[PDB]
Amino acid sequence: GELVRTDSPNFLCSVLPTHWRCNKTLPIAFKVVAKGDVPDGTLVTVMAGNDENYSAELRNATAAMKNQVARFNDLRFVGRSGRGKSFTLTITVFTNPPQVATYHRAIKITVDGPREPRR
Amino acid sequence: PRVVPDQRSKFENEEFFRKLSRECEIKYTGFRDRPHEERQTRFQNACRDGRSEIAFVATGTNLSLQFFPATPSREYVDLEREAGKVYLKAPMILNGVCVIWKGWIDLHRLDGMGCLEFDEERAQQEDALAQ
Amino acid sequence: PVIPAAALAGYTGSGPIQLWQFLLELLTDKSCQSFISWTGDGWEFKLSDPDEVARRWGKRKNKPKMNYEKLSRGLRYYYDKNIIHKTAGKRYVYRFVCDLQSLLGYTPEELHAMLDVK
DNA sequence: AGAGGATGTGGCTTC
DNA sequence: GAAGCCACATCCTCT
Repeated sequence: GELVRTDSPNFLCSVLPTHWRCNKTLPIAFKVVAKGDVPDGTLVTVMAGNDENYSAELRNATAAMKNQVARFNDLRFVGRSGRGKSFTLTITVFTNPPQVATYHRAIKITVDGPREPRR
Repeated sequence: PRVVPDQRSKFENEEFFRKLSRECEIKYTGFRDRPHEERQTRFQNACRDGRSEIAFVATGTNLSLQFFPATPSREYVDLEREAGKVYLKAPMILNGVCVIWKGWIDLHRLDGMGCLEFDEERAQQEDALAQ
Repeated sequence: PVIPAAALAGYTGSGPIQLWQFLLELLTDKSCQSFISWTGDGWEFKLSDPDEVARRWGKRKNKPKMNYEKLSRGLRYYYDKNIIHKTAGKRYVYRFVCDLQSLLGYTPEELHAMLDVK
């Protein structure tokens, strides 16, 4: 369903808009997909930050794996990434031990989100 | 594919791991919207449970940590190696590379230093099912 | 115009006046006591004629379609910013919860007297 | 009456 | 001037 590679060889995730409004529901639900086998019920978590914001505030950043798919119901980014800057996503699959997959320049979050020029 | 072939190479070459090897600044990302008091108690108690949330401030890379072999532990969560300080340690598979996180946090400031030192053991043995 | 309310609250002409500063300005004007007034308890006030306040707010902001329904949504946004809170159970009654005494330079008792609020 | 979610709009500042 | 941040203004759903 249009997935993308993460920085880990074992996980892919759905496509995220390049620019979005803080606290606004995403255009397409976020999903983390495991390549290799991962036990149903396994918790998946999402975090975000960068040089301007070490830890962005997030909403509903927790999901559970089911048939290789962790589907986040209404993930939202509340913290902002800064003018021209994107967030680095850290996906964590709590297996034993925990597996982490990052995703650089994942998304830019501002107060307005994308807006047409003004005049 | 839980890991990548160039496991030892990726950790010594790739810039992502490079910057996270030196003792750089780290910090507890939990409940930033709460009074400093409540954050302190939450961070220590959760530390006793063997888990926390730290990020390398400089780079903004966040990590969810679990201090366990692979409640609490011994050399995974140190609360006496220095009064007021807390040494932590937790393994994981970061971007297909077994590594171990080592660092400390000022039980009052809620920040400190940390880094990622390669994990020869887990990496090597991770080739068991990998082959 | 007992005191420069808007000015003492931060308004310096820079951009639009904010809704709470505007209410504060009406509350320090004897003319306006008929549609908005202090209740006599601390910084609590009541919009005895919400439509008129809305109307004036609209006029001041140049939003002819402004009505109480919309002005109050502006007030509800202040609950979390701890600037104004609702007085539960009392129709059209709200209360400044920011530090007006420091901003204005007067206490509630002094301002109620200066405004002759009975 | 009143709470609060969703999202667009104009003033202003910073890059 | 674009692209940030702000404080609403509009519209609504629910109790």
